[PDB]
Amino acid sequence: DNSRYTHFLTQHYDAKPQGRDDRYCESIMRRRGLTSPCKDINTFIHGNKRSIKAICENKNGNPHRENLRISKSSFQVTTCKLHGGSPWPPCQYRATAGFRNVVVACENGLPVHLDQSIFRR
Repeated sequence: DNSRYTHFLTQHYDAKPQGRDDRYCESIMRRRGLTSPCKDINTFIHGNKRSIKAICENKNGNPHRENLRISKSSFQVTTCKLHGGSPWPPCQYRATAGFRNVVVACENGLPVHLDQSIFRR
């Protein structure tokens, strides 16, 4: 059952996004099913998917805290933060682009969870 990996990608992976502005966030959050209810904060990782999967190996990862893994490489990311307000659509978002390593949990060699705490900022 690779469903949690596929769900991780749905919630947290967008390969080649273009503009990573507020309108990007508002559109991707709708497209990926994160607006009913409005998710408060959600980060998308960009770039090549193999680099994300590799976090689960020694190839691109270190143990982190209790049961997480932190990547050795840095990734382009976009954090979408809800502006206001209501927990139901329409959901307004503010985008913050970044470039840093990421914290995941792995299961069966695949990333199945993103730790959002490092993107609360």
